[PDB]
Amino acid sequence: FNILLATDSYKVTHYKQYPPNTSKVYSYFECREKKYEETVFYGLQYILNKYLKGKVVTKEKIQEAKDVYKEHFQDDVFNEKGWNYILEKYDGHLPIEIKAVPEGFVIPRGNVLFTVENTDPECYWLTNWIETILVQSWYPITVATNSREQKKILAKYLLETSGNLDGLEYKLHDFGYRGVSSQETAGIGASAHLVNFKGTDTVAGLALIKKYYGTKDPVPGYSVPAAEHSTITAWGKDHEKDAFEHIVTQFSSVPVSVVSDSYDIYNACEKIWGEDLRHLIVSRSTQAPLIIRPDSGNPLDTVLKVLEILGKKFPVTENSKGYKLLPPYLRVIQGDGVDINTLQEIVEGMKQKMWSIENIAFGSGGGLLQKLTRDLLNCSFKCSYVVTNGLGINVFKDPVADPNKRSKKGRLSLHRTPAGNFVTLEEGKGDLEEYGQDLLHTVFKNGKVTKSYSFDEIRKNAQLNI
Amino acid sequence: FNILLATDSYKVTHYKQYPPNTSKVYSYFECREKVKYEETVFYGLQYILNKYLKGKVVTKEKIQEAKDVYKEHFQDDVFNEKGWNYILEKYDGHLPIEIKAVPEGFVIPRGNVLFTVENTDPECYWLTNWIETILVQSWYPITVATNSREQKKILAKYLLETSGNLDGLEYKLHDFGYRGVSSQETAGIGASAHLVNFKGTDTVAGLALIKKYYGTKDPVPGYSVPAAEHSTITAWGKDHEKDAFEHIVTQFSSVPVSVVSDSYDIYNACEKIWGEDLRHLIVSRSTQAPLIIRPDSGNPLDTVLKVLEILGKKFPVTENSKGYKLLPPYLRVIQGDGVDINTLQEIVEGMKQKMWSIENIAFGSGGGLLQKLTRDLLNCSFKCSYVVTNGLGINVFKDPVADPNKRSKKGRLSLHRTPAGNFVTLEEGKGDLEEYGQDLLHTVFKNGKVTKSYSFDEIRKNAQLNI
Ligand SMILES: C[C@@H]1CC(=O)N(C2CCCC2)N=C1c1ccc(NC(=O)N2Cc3ccncc3C2)cc1
Ligand SMILES: C[C@@H]1CC(=O)N(C2CCCC2)N=C1c1ccc(NC(=O)N2Cc3ccncc3C2)cc1
Repeated sequence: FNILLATDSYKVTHYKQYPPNTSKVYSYFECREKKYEETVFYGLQYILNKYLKGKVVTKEKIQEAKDVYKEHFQDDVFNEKGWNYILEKYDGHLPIEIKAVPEGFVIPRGNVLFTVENTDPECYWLTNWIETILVQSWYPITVATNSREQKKILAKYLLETSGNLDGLEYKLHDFGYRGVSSQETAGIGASAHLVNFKGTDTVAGLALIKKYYGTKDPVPGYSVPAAEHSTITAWGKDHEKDAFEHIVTQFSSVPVSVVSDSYDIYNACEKIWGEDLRHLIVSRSTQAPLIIRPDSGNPLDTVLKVLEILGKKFPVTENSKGYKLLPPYLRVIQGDGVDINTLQEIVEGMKQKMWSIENIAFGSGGGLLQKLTRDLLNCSFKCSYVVTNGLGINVFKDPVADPNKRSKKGRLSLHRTPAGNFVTLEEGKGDLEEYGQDLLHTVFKNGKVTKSYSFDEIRKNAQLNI
Repeated sequence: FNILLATDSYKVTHYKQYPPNTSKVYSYFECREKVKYEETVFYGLQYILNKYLKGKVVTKEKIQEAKDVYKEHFQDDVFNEKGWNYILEKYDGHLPIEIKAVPEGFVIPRGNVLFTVENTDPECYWLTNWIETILVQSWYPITVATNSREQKKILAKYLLETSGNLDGLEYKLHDFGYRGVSSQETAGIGASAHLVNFKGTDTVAGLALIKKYYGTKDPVPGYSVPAAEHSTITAWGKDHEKDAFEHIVTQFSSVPVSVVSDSYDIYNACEKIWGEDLRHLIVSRSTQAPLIIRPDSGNPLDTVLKVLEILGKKFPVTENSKGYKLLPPYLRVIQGDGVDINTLQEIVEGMKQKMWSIENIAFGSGGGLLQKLTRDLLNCSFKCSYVVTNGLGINVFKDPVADPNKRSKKGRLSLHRTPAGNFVTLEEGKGDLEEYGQDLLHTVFKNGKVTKSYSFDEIRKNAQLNI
C-alpha cells in the first residue's frame, strides 16, 4: 500500500490551487442532515492503524508515485518536494492531528464527527490529500447505523409479542460475505454489523475486530451448522428427505439451519419435517432446535404460510402476551430478500397474525452489507477553516440550488446541550466555554494513534435505550 | 490472508452434509435470467485466482489458526482439520481444483455458464463449494464492467446522433468513486472494471491492480487532468471566487482544467465570472487545454441545460453538420453529481431535445459507478449442477415452487456459439455430442496454477461495442 497513490487523482494537483501563504487547512466530517436521525460512529480506528499511522512515506513510495502520475497526467504535477519534506523532517510520519467522537457513539445527523488539520505549515496540502481514505469511514458508519435501525425494529416487535428482549442480539444474522464488493469490505462490513449483533457467517469480520479493536471474549461473533442448496440437492431430487435426516442426525446436539425450498418449501414443512421426519424433530433439545430456512417467494407470504403449516403439525403454545409460539425445538429463519423495509413488513405481518417474533430470525446479505451508499447518510468531508498570511478565515460552500449541501463555518467542537443532547459549535465559539468541554478527542497526531476503543466499549456506546 | 477463514461459516460444516461416497462436486456461475441488462462483461476472475487461490494457500499454521477460531465461533469442533491436512501433505497446500471460464472481456447474454469449478481429487469433494464465497465476489467487477459498458452504449448512441462520430467516447464517463466505495480493495477492483470500457479515472487504486494482475502495452490504463474541489475554491474566501478561478486556470494554462463552479452560485459563476470577468483567459485557451466547467448541485438535467444556455449566450456557439449547437473547443462541461445510468440517459436525451451536441458534455460518476450496485442486479449466482456418488454421475439442481427464476441448470455444462452467432449453454453433458463448435470455457486454474491469462489490452478488445 502507498498512501501517495491512495487519493483522488485531482488532489495530486491541489497544492498549486490553495491561496499562496496558506499555513493551515482544517476540515471536518459529518453525516449531513436533510428516517436515519442518528448515526453510529464506527470504523475510523481501523483506517488510522491500517493506513495512516507510522512511517507511511519512503524514497521508493515517492518515486513510484512520481512515475505513475507523470504517465497518468501526461505531465509532472506531482508534489515531490512536499512529500520529500515529510520523509526528511518526520521520518515519513504524517504531520496531521485528527479529533473524533468516541467509536460506538450515537450522534444525531448534522454534527461534527471528526476534524483533520496539518500540524506543520508546509503540509497545508496534506489535510485534504487524506479526504478520500478517511471518507471511506462512510461504509462502517452506514452498516453500523442500518444494522442498529433493524435492531430497534426487532426490539419493538419482540418486546410487544414476548414481553422481553431474550435472543435480540441473534435476531439478524450476516449472510453478506459473497454479496459484498471485496474481501476487505467483507471484514469492515461484518465488523460494523457485530457492533449491534453477535450472529455472523462473514468470518472476515472476526480477525479485523481482534487485530484493530479487541474483545474480552475469544470471538465477537458466532454461528451454527447450516445446509445450502448444494448439500440438499446433491442427494438427488427424489431424496430430499434423506438429505434432511442425514443433516439433522449429524448435528443432533447443536442448532442446525436447513434450507427447505429446494423443490417445494410447503411440502417440505408439512410432509417431510411435519410427518416423515417429525420424530427426529420433537426429540431435539431446546439448546439444539431445527431452524427451517425458506429462501424464495414473497418473504412475508412465505413466512406466514410456513408458520401456519408448522403450527398445525407441531404443538403450538400461547405465550403470556397472547402470541403463538412453536415448541422450543423448532424455529424459522427468513434469509432471502431481507432488508430494513422487508424486515419491518415481516414482523408487522407476523404480529397481525398473532405469531411471536420469538419464532423467527433473519439472515441478510446484500441488504445488510452491500445495498448502501455514501448518499444514504450524506457522509461528507469539507474544509471549514484556513490560515493565509497568518490570519484565520471561516470557509464554507453554500450552493444556491441545494441548501442541504451548505457546509459548516470555521473551527468546530461537539458539546452537550443543557437538555443532554448534542450541538456542533461553529466559528471557534467552543472557546467561549458556554457549553463546557469539546466531546471530540485527539485520536491521531504526528503519525501516532493517541486514543483507542475496544470493541466492548464500542458495543456499550451503541446499545439501544429500551 | 487465510483461505480457511475466507468462506461463509456454514460451509465449514458442509463436508458432513453431502451424500456419503461423493467423489465429485461440480458447480457453475451464471448471471441468471429474469430496465433489462441483457448481456454481461465477464471480468475479474483472474484477479481472484492470482491474489487468493494460486500456489501454497494451506500451511500448518493456517490450519491451527482456523481450528482455534472455529472452536470458539461454533462453540463446537466441526472444522475439517483432516481434509485440509490432506491438501497440505498431498499437494503442498495447492488446491486440487479445476476452473474453466469464458475469456475475460467476453460479452455473454444472461442465463449462460461463465465459469465452472470442480475438485480434481475425490477426497476434496467438499472444496468446490468452500470457494463459492470468494469466487462469487466476481459479481462486483462483472456488474461494474457491465453497467459501465451499458452507459458507454447510451453515450455512443447520443454522440453518434448529435455529432456524426464517436470521437472522445472513451473519455465521456470519468470515475469519481474512490471516496464513495466500501474499501481500498473495492476501489482498485471497481476502478479496473470501469477502465475495461473507458480511459478516464480519478480512482488511482485501479492502475496498480491492472499493472500487477492484467498488464497493458501503454504505461498506464487510465488518465486524468488537474481539477479543483470546493476546498481549493472556498479557501480563498467567499468574496474571492474570481481570484480562485483566475489563479487555477493560470496555473494549468496548457492542460485541460476542470473547475467546480457551484460553491456559491453556479449560474452567477458561468454568466458573470467565466462569461464576463475571466472571459479573456478562457477564449485564449488551446483546443488541447479547454476550461471544463463543473456544476455539482441541483437537478442534474435542469442544471446542465441552464449552464449550457448561459454559456451559449456568453461564448460563440457553432451549429455542427447534424444541426446541434457546439460550444467553442476551449470550453466544455462535466456533470459529476448525481450521475448514474438512469440520470445519464435523462441528461443526454434532455440535451438532444434542446439541440445541444453530446460533444459539449462529459460525466463524472462516483457512487453510481462503483457502489450503487448489488449481486441481485444481474442475479450473479453459483450452484452445484453435477455430483458423482458411488461412482455414478447425477444431474442436480434447485427448482423452488414459488420462484421459477431461481431454477438452476442440470449436469455438466459447456458454452457454444449458435449457427446464428449467439451463445448457448448445453446441459446434462450434451456438449460431449459435438453438435456445436468447441466449448468456449477454457481451463484458467488447475491444481494451484493459473493456466491461462489475458492482458488488459485483450479484455478491452473483447469488451468493445459492435459498431
Ligand atoms: C438465528 C439462529 C438463532 C440463534 O440464536 N443463533 C445463535 C446461536 C449462537 C450462534 C448464533 N443462530 C441462529 C442461526 C440460524 C441460521 C444460520 N445460518 C443460515 O441459515 N445460513 C448461513 C448462511 C450464510 C450465507 N448464505 C446463507 C446462509 C444460510 C445461522 C445461525
Ligand atoms: C471530461 C474531460 C474531457 C477529457 O477528455 N478528459 C480526458 C483528457 C485526457 C485525460 C482525461 N478529461 C476530462 C475530465 C474532466 C474533469 C476531471 N476531473 C474532475 O472534474 N474531478 C475529479 C474529481 C474526482 C472526484 N470528485 C470530483 C472530481 C472533480 C477529469 C477529467
